[PDB]
Amino acid sequence: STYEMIGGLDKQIKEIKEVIELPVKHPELFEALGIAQPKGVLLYGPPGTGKTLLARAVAHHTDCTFIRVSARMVRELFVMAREHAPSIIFMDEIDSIGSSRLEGGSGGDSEVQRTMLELLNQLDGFEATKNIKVIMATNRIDILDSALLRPGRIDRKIEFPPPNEEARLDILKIHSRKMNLTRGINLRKIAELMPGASGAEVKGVCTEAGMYALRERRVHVTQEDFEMAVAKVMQKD
Amino acid sequence: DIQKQEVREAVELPLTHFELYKQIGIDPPRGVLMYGPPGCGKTMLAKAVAHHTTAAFIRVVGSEFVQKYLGEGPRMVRDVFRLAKENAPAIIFIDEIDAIATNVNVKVIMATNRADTLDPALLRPGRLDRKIEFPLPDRRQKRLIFSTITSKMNLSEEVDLEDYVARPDKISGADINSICQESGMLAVRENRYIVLAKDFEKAYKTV
Amino acid sequence: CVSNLMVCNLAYSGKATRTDQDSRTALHWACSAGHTEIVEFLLQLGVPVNDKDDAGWSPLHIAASAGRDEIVKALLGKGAQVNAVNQNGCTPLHYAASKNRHEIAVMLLEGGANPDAKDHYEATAMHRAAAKGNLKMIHILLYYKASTNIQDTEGNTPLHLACDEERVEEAKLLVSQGASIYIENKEEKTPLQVAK
Repeated sequence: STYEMIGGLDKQIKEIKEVIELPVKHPELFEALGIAQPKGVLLYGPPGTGKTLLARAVAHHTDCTFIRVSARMVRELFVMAREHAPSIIFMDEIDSIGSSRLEGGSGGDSEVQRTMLELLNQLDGFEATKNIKVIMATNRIDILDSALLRPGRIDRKIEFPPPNEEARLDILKIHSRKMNLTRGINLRKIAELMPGASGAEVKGVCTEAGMYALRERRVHVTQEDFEMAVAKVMQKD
Repeated sequence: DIQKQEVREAVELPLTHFELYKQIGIDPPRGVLMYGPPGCGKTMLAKAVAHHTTAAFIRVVGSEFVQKYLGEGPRMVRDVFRLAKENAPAIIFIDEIDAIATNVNVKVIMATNRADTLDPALLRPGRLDRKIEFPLPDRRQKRLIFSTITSKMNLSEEVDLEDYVARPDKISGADINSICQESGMLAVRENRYIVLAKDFEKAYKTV
Repeated sequence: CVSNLMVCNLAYSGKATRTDQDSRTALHWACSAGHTEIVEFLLQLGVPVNDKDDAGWSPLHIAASAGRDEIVKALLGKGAQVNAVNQNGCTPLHYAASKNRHEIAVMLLEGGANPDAKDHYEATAMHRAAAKGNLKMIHILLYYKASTNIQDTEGNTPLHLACDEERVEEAKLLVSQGASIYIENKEEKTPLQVAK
């Protein structure tokens, strides 16, 4: 996925070119500038769109692999990250409504925090396999609790502010031009009325509403299909 | 009311419509995952779908991987995939892969009872986009699962279904349909043309 | 010919004291099919009305379960046991209120039957009427001083089985009629938790 699958995040890519893309074109500056090892980058805030397409778009423009963690069962991934010199690690399946009590996010995310603590302590140990990066952003401050388990290190702090629907309308057109879509779709209530704990549920209403566009013989996507899919995901959420 | 709907769509909605999945906007999935430890299943739906729609049905046996050390699985089911997509439109059922787990025109239904040893490499989305949870048949599924078997067998007005919907809900057991097949094996005794409660209770206490 | 005896297949098809392999006389089948002239002929000769078979199926269980009002009136006229014990200990009133037969319920209850008669399952017919959603049968059972908190073999009350069927009218009605929402079962679940 290239930059054509994202829109409205010029500040995040402009700021991420030096956090990530700086040692790509000219790695030689890592001895004259004395910059610290770029131990990944984290984000915080409800991810509307761009949670995975950021590591996949920057990893795509880096021409590197995209490995996913998903005995200890984490050493072999570092062995593959050793044979393959570049690697980008990102996690999913956690961007749900469960990331609101901080108990399952703090424990289940704390295990991955220990995993990246021993892996980044192997990067701090030796640099045989450079350009290893991790990105953590689930929904909210819980990532700042991951920063509570990883304080004052080289990790970078980047916030995702949606000014007004500019990360939902144009990206709904980009993520929706595959199938048919209506022009005057009102995303104000049906897109602002699901903030906070669940940001991926917008795309969940997109795909799960497309299921009702298939079974309901609807050629295009309407407003009552998203309105019904919001309730259908809110019975389980 | 969503299991037979998802199996309906992703299994038996494109009747001979090979191009439908080739020109629908939303990418059609191929794998449908079923679960639920209490409800056994894995036979009533394979035979039910295997008898409702007029098509080919070639199921696979779970244990043929000893020779290849859990590697023969994907080769066998992949051969069934290629012969099913090259042959007439068929449906393929996958059963008991927990031991080995340690624009498409194929139909992949998957039912099991263990999700702990499943490697997340297969459960990755794209292929297994739907994970249906099938619990033990409740009172509604017992009225339907008993009506669908007594509709062809013998019955009388004396035989009430309120104790046959109340008691099987109390005894949380598996393969109740096969227990009704045993009730038919005791109803073919020819001693009575119409089956009575003595054969149902006798089959409930003996087998 | 569901039976072996000629008088049982013919008494069933509309035509005595002797038994068969099923230990059931011709009165069970004659009351089953609902032939008034044949049950009045066999009972006119003087056949016993409470011939219990090997299981215990009395002719009133099958006559009341079959929904034959005239046969129930004939067996009540002859003085049949309104609380006989069958194989599963159920009484003929459980089959009267089971098949949603209001006539047999008012007739069997008019004679002085027992609604709270504990069967072998330790349950009443309110688990059945509430199992299929028969509010009128439950209400006419309440007209005859019937309990609404009979603990089943699992410990569930009729309100638990009424809420399990998603009968909101029967749920809130039985709540507004005297059913206790505090009686706990073996599952330790309240009647409000079972409903959705």
